[PDB]
Amino acid sequence: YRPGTVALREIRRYQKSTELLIRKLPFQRLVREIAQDFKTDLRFQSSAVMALQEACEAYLVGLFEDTNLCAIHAKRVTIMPKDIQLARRIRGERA
Amino acid sequence: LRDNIQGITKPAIRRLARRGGVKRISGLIYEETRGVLKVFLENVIRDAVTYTEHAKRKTVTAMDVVYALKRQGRTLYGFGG
Amino acid sequence: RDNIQGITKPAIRRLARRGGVKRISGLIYEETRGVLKVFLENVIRDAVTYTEHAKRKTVTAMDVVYALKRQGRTLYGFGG
Amino acid sequence: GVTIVKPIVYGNVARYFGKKREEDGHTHQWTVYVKPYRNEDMSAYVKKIQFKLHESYGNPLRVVTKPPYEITETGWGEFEIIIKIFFIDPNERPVTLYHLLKLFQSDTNAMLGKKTVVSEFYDEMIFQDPTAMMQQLLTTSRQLTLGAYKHETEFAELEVKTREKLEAAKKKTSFEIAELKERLKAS
Amino acid sequence: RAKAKSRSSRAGLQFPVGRVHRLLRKGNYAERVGAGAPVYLAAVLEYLTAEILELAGNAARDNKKTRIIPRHLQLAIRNDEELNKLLGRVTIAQGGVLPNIQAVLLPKKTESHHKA
Amino acid sequence: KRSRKESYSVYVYKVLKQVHPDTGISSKAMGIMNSFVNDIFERIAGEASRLAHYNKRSTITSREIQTAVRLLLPGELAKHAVSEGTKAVTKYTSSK
DNA sequence: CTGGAGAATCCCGGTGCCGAGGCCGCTCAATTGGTCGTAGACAGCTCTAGCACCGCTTAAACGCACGTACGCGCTGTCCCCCGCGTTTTAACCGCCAAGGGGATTACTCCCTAGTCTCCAGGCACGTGTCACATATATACATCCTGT
Repeated sequence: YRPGTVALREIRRYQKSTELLIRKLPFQRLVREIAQDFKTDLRFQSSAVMALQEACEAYLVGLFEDTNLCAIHAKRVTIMPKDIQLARRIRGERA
Repeated sequence: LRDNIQGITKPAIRRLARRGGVKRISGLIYEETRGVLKVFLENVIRDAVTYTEHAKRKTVTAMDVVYALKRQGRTLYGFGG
Repeated sequence: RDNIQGITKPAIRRLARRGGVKRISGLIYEETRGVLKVFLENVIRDAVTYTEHAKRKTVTAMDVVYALKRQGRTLYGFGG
Repeated sequence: GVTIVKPIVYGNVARYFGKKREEDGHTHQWTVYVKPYRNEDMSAYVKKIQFKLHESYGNPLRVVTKPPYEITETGWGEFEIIIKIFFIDPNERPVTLYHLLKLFQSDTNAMLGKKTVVSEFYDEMIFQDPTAMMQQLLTTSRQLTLGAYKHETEFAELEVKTREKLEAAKKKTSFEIAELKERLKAS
Repeated sequence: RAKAKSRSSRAGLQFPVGRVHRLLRKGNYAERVGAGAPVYLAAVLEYLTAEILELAGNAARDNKKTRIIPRHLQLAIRNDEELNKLLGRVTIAQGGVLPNIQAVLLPKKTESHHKA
Repeated sequence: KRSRKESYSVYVYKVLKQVHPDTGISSKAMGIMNSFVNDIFERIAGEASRLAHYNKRSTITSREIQTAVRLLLPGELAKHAVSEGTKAVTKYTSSK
């Protein structure tokens, strides 16, 4: 097929399921690298990393929803960078 | 470190967009997503390490992350104990 | 009563001009009126609650300041 | 009368796909890089390192910011990569390096069946009469990693050097196990 | 002494009025907490918990499950008009957003007979 | 040498069973419910404290909590909580 | 692409109106001086996670190839907001009764609430099982082979 099929089925599936979409191991290294800049030799509880991942995934899902809305605003189906930029600006994160 | 922000590959961002109702994704969306997730994690982890250092602790507890998210208005349930 | 029309077309036009807008659609005024009515209703409900709690008959300006503070619209210049 | 020498090593590693790209035209995945010889963070005094690739690519002028300084890219032929190192101090003249992207092996190395090509050269950045700020930045450089730092210039010889120990120990352990435990079971 | 009666039983609440008043008196929220404040707080907490639990159980029965999970809590919170308004800022672990139906794919495009 | 930590799992499972006899709840769902309980607790307590402070009052009373519930809970949700609290206070002072 | 008008600004100097600043005089609230239980800090001790690996498995990320579908630009033309002048109107007055509506202050007083006991029962913790998931005998059950 083309731009019109499997994306919708993937939407349906990944919205029905609630598993973590981001891999645990690669995200843990990212979190530790971000923490490095604040305190050397820092430890993280597993539950803390899981909470960080959950918060990040929820924030990204909300951002993509607001970005899908921005894309639909311009008669467009594809989300472009300016969509996320507008979503963040109206959010007040990068005004 | 070895550029761990690239540990968020295109399939992961694509799944996240799928869950967010996105129908089609552009090519440059992935860089913007990795930069926004990075900025968010920066603030969250800064708040967590600020709560930790003040406690003279060497481990970032889950309660620290919960309080950090609560400061940002991102209150998270599931780790309150 | 129905005096919501007190916020007339030129008032909304000036409010938009102050916001950078240079061209407004025709259907913008009836939407701005409803948005402002909801915002008011909310702030005034909060202020009236604060006033009733204090057993006072007059809605003081500080009550409005607190009502706005609840909605995140912290207004400086009236006491806090 | 102040002279500070910062040894560096620049080059590239390349891996052959085993077959030419279906329709693209690439055959080797290569990564040009610039890294220090001593275990120290170069970003303490380096602001950015620009890698000007061949014009055939969409963006020939690549940029990196932090201690690594490597860009991973695929290609099909060898060309000269112009590397320009910019320092934090704008008053210090940037350093320009010329590296020939090497992707193919020599007949001798090809016969050995080694898959990874390596070509990096030893170099030293000489800072003669640097500014006070630049001097402080160069002298205050911290360590980069807790582990060791190594280079595989040629690799043809480093692979043999590593194997002479790795395979030796592996075979010794395998023998000590198989020759002894079977007889122990026999008893 | 006389058989001691708890404050949760007197009012008729399940949540702990005692522990509520305890957290309040040494929580620095005030200088001298009133005797009725904790009762009212516990009653409101109990009512909200009962409502959300009713909605979660309804969602679970609709999903043909017996044990309530973050899925059901998220569904219940985002379906109700007022609970979502109350918990808009909140995020739940192992939760998910409301999904879309894939039946739309069938009467638009499917695999053809070509080399089927 | 025990390090015991408290929770509302005891009053929430009871409430669940009294409202849903046949439906249970998982451990993580219980933790989420406890987090919600604590969050609403904090919100109501802070609102009542601030309301009392506005009137130059050093004591949080049932009236302050009632107005805080009126303020926090939206639309047709506050009324029910206020009614439940009032009926519990009236039944509490009646010595039943 | 200038002219050629033509409004719009906008310097720039002028001048009273009235808020901003200052000064005075008390009131009250921060300082002083001193006593008195905690707070928490710090010195151990324990043992729970946290980290760090390592191996096997394989999902998954990924690059490529390959259309189709969606994005962008272009175009046409045709509605609906802009600019601006006229009639309308509401928003300011001013009027003319005669007094209260309600925040604000204050003083008793007195119920309510802190404080501070002693207890004992009800809720964190340890342990007993039971619902669902897992891995394995098994009685046939379908090709293969003498025959």
